[PDB]
Amino acid sequence: TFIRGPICGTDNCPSRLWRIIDGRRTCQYGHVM
Amino acid sequence: TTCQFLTKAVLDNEREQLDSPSARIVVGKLNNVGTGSFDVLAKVPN
Amino acid sequence: RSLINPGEAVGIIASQSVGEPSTQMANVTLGIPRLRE
Amino acid sequence: ETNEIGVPPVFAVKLTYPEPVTAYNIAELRQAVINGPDKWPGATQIQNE
Amino acid sequence: PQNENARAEALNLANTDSQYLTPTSGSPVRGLIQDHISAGVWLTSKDSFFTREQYQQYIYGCIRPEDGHTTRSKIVTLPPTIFKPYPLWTGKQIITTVLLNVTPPDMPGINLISKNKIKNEYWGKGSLENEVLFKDGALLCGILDKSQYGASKYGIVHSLHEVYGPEVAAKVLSVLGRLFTNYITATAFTCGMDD
Amino acid sequence: MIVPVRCFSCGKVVGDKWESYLNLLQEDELDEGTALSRLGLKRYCCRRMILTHVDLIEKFLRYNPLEKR
Amino acid sequence: WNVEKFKKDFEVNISSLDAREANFDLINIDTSIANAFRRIMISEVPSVAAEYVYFFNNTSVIQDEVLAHRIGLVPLKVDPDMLTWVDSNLPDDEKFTDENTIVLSLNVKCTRNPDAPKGSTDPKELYNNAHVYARDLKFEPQGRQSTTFADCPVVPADPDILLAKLRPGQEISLKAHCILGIGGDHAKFSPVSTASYRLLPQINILQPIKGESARRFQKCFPPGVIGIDEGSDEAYVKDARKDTVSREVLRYEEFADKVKLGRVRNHFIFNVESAGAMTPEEIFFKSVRILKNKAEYLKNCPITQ
Amino acid sequence: LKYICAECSSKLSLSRTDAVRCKDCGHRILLKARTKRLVQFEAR
Amino acid sequence: TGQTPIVKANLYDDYGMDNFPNGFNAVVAVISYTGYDMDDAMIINKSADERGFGYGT
Amino acid sequence: PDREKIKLLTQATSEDGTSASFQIVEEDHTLGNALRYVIMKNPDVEFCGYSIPHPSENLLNIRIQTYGETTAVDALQKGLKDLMDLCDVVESKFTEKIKSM
Amino acid sequence: YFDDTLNKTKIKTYHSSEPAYIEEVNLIGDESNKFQELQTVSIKYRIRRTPQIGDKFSSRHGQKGVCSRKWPTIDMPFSETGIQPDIIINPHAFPSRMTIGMFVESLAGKAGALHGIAQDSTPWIFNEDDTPADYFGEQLAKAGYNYHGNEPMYSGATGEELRADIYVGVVYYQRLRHMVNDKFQVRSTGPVNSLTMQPVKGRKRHGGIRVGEMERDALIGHGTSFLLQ
Amino acid sequence: GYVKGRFYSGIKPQEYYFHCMAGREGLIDTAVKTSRSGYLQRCLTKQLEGVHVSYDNSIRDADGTLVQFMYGGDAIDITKESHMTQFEFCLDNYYALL
Amino acid sequence: RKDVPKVEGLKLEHFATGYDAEDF
Ligand SMILES: [Zn+2]
Ligand SMILES: [Zn+2]
Repeated sequence: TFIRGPICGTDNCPSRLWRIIDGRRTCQYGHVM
Repeated sequence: TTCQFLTKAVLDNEREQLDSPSARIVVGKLNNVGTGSFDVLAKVPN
Repeated sequence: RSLINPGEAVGIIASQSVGEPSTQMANVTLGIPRLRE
Repeated sequence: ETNEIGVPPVFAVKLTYPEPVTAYNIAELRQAVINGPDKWPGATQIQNE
Repeated sequence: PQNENARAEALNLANTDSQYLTPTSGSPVRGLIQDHISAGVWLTSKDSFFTREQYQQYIYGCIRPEDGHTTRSKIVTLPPTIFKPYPLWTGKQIITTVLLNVTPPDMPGINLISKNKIKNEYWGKGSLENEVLFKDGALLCGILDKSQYGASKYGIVHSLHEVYGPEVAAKVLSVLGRLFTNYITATAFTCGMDD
Repeated sequence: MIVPVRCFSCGKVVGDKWESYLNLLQEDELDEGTALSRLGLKRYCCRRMILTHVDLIEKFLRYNPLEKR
Repeated sequence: WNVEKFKKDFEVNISSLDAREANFDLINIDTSIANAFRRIMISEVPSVAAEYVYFFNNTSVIQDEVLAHRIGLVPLKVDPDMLTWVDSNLPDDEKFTDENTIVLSLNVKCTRNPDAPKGSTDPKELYNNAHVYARDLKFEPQGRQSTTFADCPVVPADPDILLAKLRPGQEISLKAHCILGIGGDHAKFSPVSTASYRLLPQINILQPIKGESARRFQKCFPPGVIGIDEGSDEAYVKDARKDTVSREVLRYEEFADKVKLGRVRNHFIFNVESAGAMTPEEIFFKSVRILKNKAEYLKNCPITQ
Repeated sequence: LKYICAECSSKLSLSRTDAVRCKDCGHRILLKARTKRLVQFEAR
Repeated sequence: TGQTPIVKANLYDDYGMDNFPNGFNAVVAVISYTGYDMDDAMIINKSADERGFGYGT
Repeated sequence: PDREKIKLLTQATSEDGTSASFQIVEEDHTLGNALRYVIMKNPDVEFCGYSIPHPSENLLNIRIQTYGETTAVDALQKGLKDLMDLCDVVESKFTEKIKSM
Repeated sequence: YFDDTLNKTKIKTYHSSEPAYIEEVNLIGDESNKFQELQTVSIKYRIRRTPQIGDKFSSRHGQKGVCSRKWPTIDMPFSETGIQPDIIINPHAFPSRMTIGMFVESLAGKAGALHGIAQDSTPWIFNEDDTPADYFGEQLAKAGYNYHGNEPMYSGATGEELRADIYVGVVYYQRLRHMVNDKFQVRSTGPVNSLTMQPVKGRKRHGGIRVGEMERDALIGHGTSFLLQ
Repeated sequence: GYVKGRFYSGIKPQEYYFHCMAGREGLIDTAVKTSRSGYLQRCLTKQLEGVHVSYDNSIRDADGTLVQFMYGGDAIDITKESHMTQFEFCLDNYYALL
Repeated sequence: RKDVPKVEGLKLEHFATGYDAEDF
């Protein structure tokens, strides 16, 4: 699940944002913000 | 009727002291139904 | 031991206590219209 | 039982009540995490401090 | 609910068992329905008799000490009503057997006198079966009814709720459900054109 | 839509007998009763399968996108 | 009680046996058993059935998933003893073997027969391969199956089962996989087509009945059940086993007091049909066999704390 | 031959930027024909 | 799979609902057995179902 | 040797083992109602019966309460043994009546 | 669909949670003398529907009920004949609904299936002088069943005979709409309506559940107040 | 409208058309009963929402305004009131209740 | 009124397990 944009709001990525409909937005290691 | 009350409400500069649940409900506080009547106070050595 | 408990809600009770059975159902005015009245 | 309620696994998987990581619970919550959102009893997210 | 405060209430305040009664009239809102009533009749009926096998089965059918059901370590069983020729347990004993198991052992049996909605005449001449009687947690007379384990004031479950506290009533009210269901699955029930 | 393969209740395999059943009513001009009995349908379980049946697929077959009129 | 007290008393009567239905009787066995003993035969007796269906193409009017299980319900004449179970934990490639699975292929195109005697309704002549039959399923040997099943190649037990109907230009091309499953798993395994029992209808007379009554009485039951004894004119049960228990007598007040209708205690009439995969007694062995195999399995199981 | 005239049933294929219609009839509605492809179904 | 209802009114054929079977004929026992069919009440034979009974789309 | 098939339920078991509660997976009325019958034939069994806590999931719970002459497990395996031997009787007889017919 | 502007190959995806099949694909051209490539397609999805638990059925007599459980066939009480019922409707669900025709249909349905003959249900073809009960059972008797249609059966679990003959027949049923798969939802995080920062209707976009005053009032009156709030 | 028929035997058409009327009367009445009462209850709840019994047992509206000094006047909880007046029952089971 | 015509020629369709029509 990709959109590349919005890097990652975690300074040990930045790894790579996909938005789920529930709006968590999720980066690959697994921050959900 | 909101405004007609709300009007009169403002006209008196009415302070609302947050008693009725609907009031408390709006603000988002606790209620005075029951599980919110008595306050839980901890204890501690000294 | 059967006493009421301080800090319940009867106001709601008495409301529901009237409200629910209303849903259950000279020539004086009767029923909900009378009750409404 | 009367006081009980049947819960479909669907709802079992979705609904989630985070439990404050303590001691007594860590024996579960580990396995609860390990299980997965796909495997009940599961776990879904983790709130860091 | 998302926090222990909430679910503390959901367990201890708004509850099935905690609420057995109308706030309105103070009447039982809870009880078995439909099938389970009609089962209890054909069970509590005098024409019911059960072998040691059937008897024990129906008990542990609804009891299962494996769970919090049984207050005891074993399942206490009554002597068969008819020893000779052929040992048998009546229906009414099965009820008595349950209450015996699920009630606190330390505490004396319920004692209750009540009616039910079936008049004596239906059973025949000189039958008392309208009158429901418990003495020391035993069912000595009458058949269990909507007026008993259904939702009814001054029924049995309403008395258990009163005497033994709602938790016991809640258990009882569920234990019967499994009992009757089992008994149904045995004898079934039906209504045909002939009826 | 098409002949059920098994009697729901019985589980007996009813799927084949249809063609022969029509054959019976058609050629032999039997009743509905005997043909079924002749096909060896005893349980009214497996009798209703054929008996009540509709081949509605036949109507479907009339619409074929894969061919000219 | 004791097993000998049983083995002495227990008795079997086979009324009839056929490659499909076998109706027999079991005397002095106990309902707790026979029932459970029965319904092992309705469920856990394993048999082969098509399970996974791979469509290469379906152009028919019948949508896929229907025609899928519509195949699955097709019986097969196969000895499940010639096949082995299928582990689900294996990867799909490994999940299937020649020892696991029987492969069935189906390929049909429907084409208009130009020979049609125009003014003809009959689709058999109008079209080519308009109707798809069970007998059309092709068995494809795999590995040793080529050897193994040479004796009795896999055939749908009822070759004339109608699967699909087709119109010209429409085709169906598929491969399906047949495996072992128990009827308990899914409704298409257990090769009963039904299995059941009943009790001997213990019908008994409370006082002699003769005259027109016996005749009237005899009419109240399936024929041959009630003999009218000659010279006493009185009615006697000839054989109850033929009775269907209509309780028709109970409608006639005259006889209502004179006869009780009942079942005997321990006795059973097994009517066991088959899907054609196995003769009933062949099944009925497995009925016994499996039940025994439960205990002998469980006896050997360690009981964990 | 991916497509079928929604009317005359004539089989056809198309190309990029092509008139969508039956080269025979001209019906501008077209069907996508099903082709040999592997699809799995469980008989359950 | 629809079935022509055995029990029928003559108009069913006149209006020709035959062309549109609305349901199926089911072997039904009026009984209290499973106990699961209490309120709404609807017990379906499992195997009967898996035989395609009442399958919709 | 499967250790997941059956498991003693310690909550309702006494310390001596005369009264036990067994749970068995992958079962139903079928095995139980036949099992209990064989078991109840054991004269030392004071109580026996089976429940199916919820029918959806497959679990069979068994009580065996014994007069104390033996443990429950003893009766249980005594029960199973007998049941095994019970089948063979039918297996024997049934085979005979076939070939004799 | 490839996009020229974004110079991307983009995609439409299947929204519904319930897995569907690709039934038909329709290439739709447009009028105004061709030159127009394919701008629009309609797609049939096929969706399997089986009788899931929660699916309303009905007879023709107005008896509506939810399927309670698919019932293991061995556990379904089986006839003297060996016929397990397809459907089992509670006998208690009558006197209240006062539907006799279903009992009658239960007879005739069976009666027909035996003799193989259709049975006219047209209203007012009977009278108090000729009842269908008398009529059809008469046929059942001649068919060798209980004149009342009741049948000897055996509990599928115990195997023992039920207390009394139970009433079996063949009744025409109707599977309805309102399958449970259409109706339910859970836990709506996603929507969080912009004005109120609150969820939204479930439907099929991931909403939630409205509470409301009468539900609010209970909490206050119900007792679960901390929780409720 | 007097109907001599019975559902077992069946009802004449005239009766039937009559009996259909009564049927419609019921169904119409069921619908309207839904809306009407539901509106009433909200009026009560809204105004009575704030009533508080305090640990003095006096009824007080949320602001503190006193309503009743004793709930029933006996302040007896209704859900617990049932068996109180049943003494003969309480006489029996005394050793239990005790 | 003409009563519902009785369907003529209704034999026994039902027979106990393991028997045919001819046996009766
Ligand atoms: Zn990150
Ligand atoms: Zn064209």
